[PDB]
Amino acid sequence: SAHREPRLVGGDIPCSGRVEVKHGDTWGSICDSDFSLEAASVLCRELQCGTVVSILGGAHFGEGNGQIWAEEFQCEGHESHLSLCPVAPRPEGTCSHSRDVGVVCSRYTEIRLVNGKTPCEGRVELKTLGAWGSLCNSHWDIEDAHVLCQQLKCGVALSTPGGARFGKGNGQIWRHMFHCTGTEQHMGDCPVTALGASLCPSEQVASVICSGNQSQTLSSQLRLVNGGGRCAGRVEIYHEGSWGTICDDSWDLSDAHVVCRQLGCGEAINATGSAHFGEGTGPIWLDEMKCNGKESRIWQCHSHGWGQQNCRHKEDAGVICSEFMSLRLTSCAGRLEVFYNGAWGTVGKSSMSETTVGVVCRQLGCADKGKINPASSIPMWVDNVQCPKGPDTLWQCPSSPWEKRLASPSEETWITCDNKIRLQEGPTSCSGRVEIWHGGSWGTVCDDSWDLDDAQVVCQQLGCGPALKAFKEAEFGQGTGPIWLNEVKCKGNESSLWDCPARRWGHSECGHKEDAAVNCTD
Amino acid sequence: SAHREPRLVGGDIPCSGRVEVKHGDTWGSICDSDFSLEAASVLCRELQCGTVVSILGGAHFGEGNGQIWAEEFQCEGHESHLSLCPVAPRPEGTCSHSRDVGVVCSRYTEIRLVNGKTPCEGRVELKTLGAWGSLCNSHWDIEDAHVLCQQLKCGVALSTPGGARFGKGNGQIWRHMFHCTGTEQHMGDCPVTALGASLCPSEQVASVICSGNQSQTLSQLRLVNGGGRCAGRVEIYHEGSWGTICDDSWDLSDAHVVCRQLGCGEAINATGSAHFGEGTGPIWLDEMKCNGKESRIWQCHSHGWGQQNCRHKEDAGVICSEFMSLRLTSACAGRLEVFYNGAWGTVGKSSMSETTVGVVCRQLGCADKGKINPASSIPMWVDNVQCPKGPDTLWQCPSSPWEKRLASPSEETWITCDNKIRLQEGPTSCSGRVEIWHGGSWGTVCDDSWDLDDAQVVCQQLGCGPALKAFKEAEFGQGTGPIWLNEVKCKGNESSLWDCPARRWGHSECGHKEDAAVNCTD
Amino acid sequence: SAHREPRLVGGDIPCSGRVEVKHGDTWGSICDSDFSLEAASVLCRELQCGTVVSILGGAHFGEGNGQIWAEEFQCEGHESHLSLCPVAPRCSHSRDVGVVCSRYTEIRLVNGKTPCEGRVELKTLGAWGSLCNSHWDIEDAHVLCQQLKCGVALSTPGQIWRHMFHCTGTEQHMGDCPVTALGASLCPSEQVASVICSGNQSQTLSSQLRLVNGGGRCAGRVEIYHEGSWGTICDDSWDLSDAHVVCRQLGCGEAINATGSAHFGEGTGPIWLDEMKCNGKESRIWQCHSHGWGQQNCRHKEDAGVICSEFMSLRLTSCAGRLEVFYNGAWGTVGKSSMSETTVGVVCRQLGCADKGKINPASSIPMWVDNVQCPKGPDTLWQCPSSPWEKRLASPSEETWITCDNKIRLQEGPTSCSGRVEIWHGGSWGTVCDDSWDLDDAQVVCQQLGCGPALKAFKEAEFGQGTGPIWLNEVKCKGNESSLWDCPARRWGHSECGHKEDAAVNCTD
Ligand SMILES: *[C@@H]1O[C@H](CO)[C@@H](O)[C@H](O)[C@H]1NC(C)=O
Ligand SMILES: *[C@@H]1O[C@H](CO)[C@@H](O)[C@H](O)[C@H]1NC(C)=O
Ligand SMILES: *[C@@H]1O[C@H](CO)[C@@H](O)[C@H](O)[C@H]1NC(C)=O
Ligand SMILES: *[C@@H]1O[C@H](CO)[C@@H](O)[C@H](O)[C@H]1NC(C)=O
Ligand SMILES: *[C@@H]1O[C@H](CO)[C@@H](O)[C@H](O)[C@H]1NC(C)=O
Ligand SMILES: *[C@@H]1O[C@H](CO)[C@@H](O)[C@H](O)[C@H]1NC(C)=O
Ligand SMILES: [Ca+2]
Ligand SMILES: [Ca+2]
Ligand SMILES: [Ca+2]
Ligand SMILES: [Ca+2]
Ligand SMILES: [Ca+2]
Ligand SMILES: [Ca+2]
Ligand SMILES: [Ca+2]
Ligand SMILES: [Ca+2]
Ligand SMILES: [Ca+2]
Ligand SMILES: [Ca+2]
Ligand SMILES: [Ca+2]
Ligand SMILES: [Ca+2]
Ligand SMILES: [Ca+2]
Ligand SMILES: [Ca+2]
Ligand SMILES: [Ca+2]
Ligand SMILES: [Ca+2]
Ligand SMILES: [Ca+2]
Repeated sequence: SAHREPRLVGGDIPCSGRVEVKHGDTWGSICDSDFSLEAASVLCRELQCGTVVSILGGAHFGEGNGQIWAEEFQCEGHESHLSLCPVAPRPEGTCSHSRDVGVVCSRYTEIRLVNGKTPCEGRVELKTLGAWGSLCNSHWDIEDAHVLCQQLKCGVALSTPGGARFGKGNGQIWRHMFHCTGTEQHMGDCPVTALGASLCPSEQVASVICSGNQSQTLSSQLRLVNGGGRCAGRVEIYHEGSWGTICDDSWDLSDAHVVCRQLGCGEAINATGSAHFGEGTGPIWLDEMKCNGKESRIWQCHSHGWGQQNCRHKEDAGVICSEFMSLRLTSCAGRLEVFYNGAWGTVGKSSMSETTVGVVCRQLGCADKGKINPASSIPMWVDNVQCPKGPDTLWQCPSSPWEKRLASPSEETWITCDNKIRLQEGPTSCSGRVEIWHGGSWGTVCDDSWDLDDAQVVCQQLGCGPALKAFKEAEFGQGTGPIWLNEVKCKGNESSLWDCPARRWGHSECGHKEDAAVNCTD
Repeated sequence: SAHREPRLVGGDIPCSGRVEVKHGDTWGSICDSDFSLEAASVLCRELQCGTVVSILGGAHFGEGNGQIWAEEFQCEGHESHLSLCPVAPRPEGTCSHSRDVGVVCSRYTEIRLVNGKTPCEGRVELKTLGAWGSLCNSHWDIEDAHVLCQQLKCGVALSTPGGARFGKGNGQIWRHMFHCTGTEQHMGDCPVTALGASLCPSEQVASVICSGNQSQTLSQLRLVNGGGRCAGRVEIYHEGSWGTICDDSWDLSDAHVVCRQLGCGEAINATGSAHFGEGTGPIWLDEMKCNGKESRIWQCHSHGWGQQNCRHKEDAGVICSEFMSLRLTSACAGRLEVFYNGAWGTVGKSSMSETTVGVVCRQLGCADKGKINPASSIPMWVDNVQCPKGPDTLWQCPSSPWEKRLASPSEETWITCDNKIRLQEGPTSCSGRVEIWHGGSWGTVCDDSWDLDDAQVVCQQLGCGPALKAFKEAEFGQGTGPIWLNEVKCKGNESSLWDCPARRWGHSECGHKEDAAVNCTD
Repeated sequence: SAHREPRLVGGDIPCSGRVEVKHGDTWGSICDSDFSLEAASVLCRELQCGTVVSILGGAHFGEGNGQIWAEEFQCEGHESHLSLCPVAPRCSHSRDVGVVCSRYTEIRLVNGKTPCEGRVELKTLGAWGSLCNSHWDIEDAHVLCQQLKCGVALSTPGQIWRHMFHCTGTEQHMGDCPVTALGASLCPSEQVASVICSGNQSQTLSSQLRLVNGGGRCAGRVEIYHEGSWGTICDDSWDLSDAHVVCRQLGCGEAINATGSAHFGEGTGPIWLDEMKCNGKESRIWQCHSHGWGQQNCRHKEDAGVICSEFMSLRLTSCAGRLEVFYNGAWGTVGKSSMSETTVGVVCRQLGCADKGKINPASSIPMWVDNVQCPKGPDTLWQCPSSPWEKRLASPSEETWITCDNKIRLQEGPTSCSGRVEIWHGGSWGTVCDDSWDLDDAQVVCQQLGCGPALKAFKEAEFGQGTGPIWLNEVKCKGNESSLWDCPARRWGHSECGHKEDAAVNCTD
């Protein structure tokens, strides 16, 4: 089990850091060319860190002091430990410490229990932005308490005592709204939403009293599907052990209100129909929902009965709730716009750190970093957004509460995301190995079917001049992270490498020794 | 079997009338908005009435007294009885008795045996036009007698005695020419031709004597895809399959025998090279050297029972003298022209009732009714055409014998068929639910992708000006019959709804709750 | 055994001749239609003549006086004798059958104090000659001693035949050994091949690298053997030194290409070696500096193959065009001088398109080989003795242009592209049975013949009875096959069709 024991060091959040693997007894770094997405997934799984968010090569969390291992992990991605992974050691030189690999996993939450008589109950205390703080009890349900107790290994939660029972706590209140269903064993797996979360009374601090028996386990259904979020999508209901849809007959805002308040998504904005979020694959359970908009559950409405319908899947009902938040850039480059409460709105530029811009760019899936620009008219929704390290979406980023207020264009935020594609380890900026950003991490392109047309499309994507050479076999050096593309069958005139046909987004049989490079004109 | 026992009432012909289905023990009608073509087909099949001809909603056969059932028959179409179909009842009332559904089935013949000691023997009598007439043996073969006996549940026939053995006949003599093959169960399944049939001797009347034993049971050749009974690809049946001729050395002499076998007289054209389509099925007849005098296709110098050596693209077809075709010349408004004996000619206007014009319009497939117009150079074949109820083709209609003669311009038949498209349940004639006529019954257009281009096409096809609003989800009520069109992708400039791309003429997953509608300028 | 005792007579080379199966006491020929590929294979095996090369019909080796047998041999193929095969008793002497087996070598020992010892002599082109020891290794001596029933070899001390025998030592006969005599260099008169065999028949030999999917002997993906499984070599740092090592190890001269990226197809086996650091001087590939057995970070998409100096390929460039031979990594022409009809037939058959061809005048590329003299029996040009390889410039007058008759043909037809369909396979002109012979089959046949689309697909022997055997029946052509050989059907025998069921085609004029 300690054959290749991984660990994360150099990170300021629990499940991110420079990857160090212990070969028996010596802790040593890993070059980013020897650590694929599958190996990072195995590393995050073994450390109980959840799913891999990003592979950060080039010593993102600082260079390690010691020795660099020369083994390329050929993990299949389903392994439980890094010891079970097959590796391909190389006798020759390995790498430089300026290219150590770092991995960001998804369990960054760092929530604990403080000021309790028995070690595992008390005031819930959360750490974001480098400072501990009390969580608000407005959205601290018993399911969140159950997940927290399971994470701290004390079984289930007895109660969430409201008020300052365990103490108000010396610090500020964190407004994060954990949306745990109770079925997950870590608060980092829960969908948390801290953007614009409403202010909290000082004395309304969340707490929890766990059962304390580890052997004690939780014992026992509506969901929204294909909505591009959490509070929108096709209304899917569960009955007779099957996920079924609701026909959009007489499906109005009252029905949407009921399903949105049942899911904890606030009121509703749209009661969509005609399969707005895609046709479902399952029996239609309800046909004519006659909810008054006041009851707390959808099944307790005046429907036609389970399975009693005259509808098809082409008209499955779906909803868009008030708590449905969306993000976009309009002119990636343009004005940052957040879609909350059914209305698009700009984001305040105040306290917009580099981390927040990077989070926005990663969320939009077009860069790892970005920069704020002056304006090149809609009101401002949120302001003072402060993204910590670890969230790949803006909605987990604490900020001032939502306020529908008018904003001058000067103090809104315009950001230009960095290039999707970069050239690394080259003498100039127009030559080197092709790197592309997708899926949270920088990756490479393999040299299979890497002719000069692919070099042409890469050069015209970076803005460089015409392509000169399309190198193969990692001429400029082995790359970082996963191999996103191989067999790119470009015609040489595409607007970007993404439109070019290829075996896309991982699963390429190529290694990092076959990294594709280009030589553009200065 | 009595759970849903259908019956047809209010019809002058045997196999048509208002649809009444016994829901256990109470007789009640069915609304026309919850009776598709599959349910009508099951109804016709169960009642031993052949295939369904047309679904006539709106109390075509009369107002049904009693109760209306709100059960939407979800019949697949192949059920033996209506009791075996899925049922999707709705709690609310469906419609009034003014929208009772009616169904016309194929077996309208009403043929019987009269003036016999035993019920399985006597003079053949037939009922068309409300008159019990005595069929005569001009074309009454032994296959017709066998089918008549089998229909009457009397096993097989013995002989067809000539003269007035069972009586001359108390009334007038029908000239119908049944072309039974001896295998179909009912005389209504036989292809009958009574148009222009030759005058028949008064003392020669068809009579049949059967075996009288229900246990008795009987122990081929056909023309396919020719637009009639006496044209199309020649098909020979043996070894349980139907096969076509290779066309090689397929002369008019080889066509004379195949035409005289079916009773279609002499042969006009001996076609080939898939002239009537690509005939799927093994080819087992090649190098036909028929001399013409013989009366069987298999009696020729056949190369062998399976010496295919050919392709379905070289399939043999024939055109016979008794092949009949109909058209309107001036789309489907103009002079009535009938194609007999290889020439086109007019049709006499004398005794041309509304039923005959409706039959012509249905057969040409462009309306359910029509109207006689004044004249607005070819001879006249047939005159005094009298269509009864039940036939959808003009060739099953008794008429004066084919008399090639010159006729004045003031006595032929000019008809203008009704519009293929209509708007129902609207305040004005240019607003309401769009209904189209196809396949014998008035269906509706579903609302899937029913935009204003569709409404523009419909409004310009009706006859009035531009559209105002293309309605959705049965704004003016659920329509009658099937749903012919859905997902109509009109460009907005098509002259008629039939030019727009669509999922046309059935197999549409829509329901009558999704009936498209329009609003046109008055 | 003597129930059906076969023999080959009327052949110049040892293991070829007209088939004459003996019915106990009387020898009698066989009609060409009553003898299939499996029967010929069993015949070749029984007479210790190795595998069958071709079945020659129409009295290729003359007509044998006697009684022709009407029996039909339903040999499965693996029978050790013609007696053991099932027989189906029920022709003319002009249709007698002959077979050419693969052990045509006729190599012997002369001038020795013992019958199992002496100088090696070989007989090709009808003249006994002294094979010499330019490439006479100890494996060839072992194979010769085993063939002569002399045990194993001990040491190797008319005109001179320059044949190169590439025996591995495990071959029971010289005909089984791969032999290359095309363009072999001259050889000193005093330097000839000899062998002293042990003379102990009870004595036996005792105990790998290979190239596969190369279309020859000295090219293809490098397969190395380890731990009981044949594995590949990754092409990482697989430069020309590694190819030199694996080519000189296999006796294939120097190397022209060290191919990678699975040029000769992706192997199916564990990649054994990854980073070959051969200096080009060691005699074995495993003696190179590598990452070690099994240590590799490669896939099968990058298997390492080579193309060696002795790799030879044959092509015709316009199956008609100038004859070209690919030796030493460079394509080149073949000399027209002394181009006998046998050599043209061998060339046409090796191109896989005929059994005969006509020498034609030309309608630049330097010349490799000249004075090529193919004997009877080889089916490849590489085994035909000739003048040595020489890189020289030639005018198109002395170049070789050959127009071979393609395997598909139509015969007894009013036009060129009408008649019964006949194919060529195994040295005999067969006919296709009209089982499921539809217009798709005729389309394929007409497209292969090079004329317009088919008009009719006749049956029932429309254009007369075909000669020879029947190779094809129940051909399921889809109408778009380039050649009739790509159509999925039971091919080259195992057909009960008679000549009355010969298929025919009618194409456009
Ligand atoms: C939601 O409703 C608003 C207000 O009626 C409308 O503007 C918007 O287009 C709707 N969006 C969807 C997806 O239905
Ligand atoms: C890229 O092209 C430039 C322009 O010819 C050349 O000077 C440079 O050496 C090239 N780089 C490589 C790595 O070949
Ligand atoms: C049929 O034959 C007649 C002549 O008898 C000719 O006028 C007509 O065009 C023919 N029609 C076809 C379809 O061959
Ligand atoms: C059609 O449109 C006009 C004008 O918009 C409206 O007055 C009329 O009521 C509409 N027709 C129907 C049936 O509603
Ligand atoms: C072999 O090497 C020569 C030398 O450049 C080259 O021209 C040829 O294309 C190569 N062939 C293969 C199959 O690699
Ligand atoms: C080939 O077909 C054409 C037309 O189908 C015919 O005229 C010709 O005689 C045929 N050739 C034969 C049968 O050899
Ligand atoms: Ca919560
Ligand atoms: Ca609906
Ligand atoms: Ca509702
Ligand atoms: Ca409904
Ligand atoms: Ca590669
Ligand atoms: Ca490419
Ligand atoms: Ca009849
Ligand atoms: Ca034929
Ligand atoms: Ca023909
Ligand atoms: Ca004929
Ligand atoms: Ca719809
Ligand atoms: Ca449309
Ligand atoms: Ca040798
Ligand atoms: Ca490689
Ligand atoms: Ca090397
Ligand atoms: Ca390697
Ligand atoms: Ca075929």
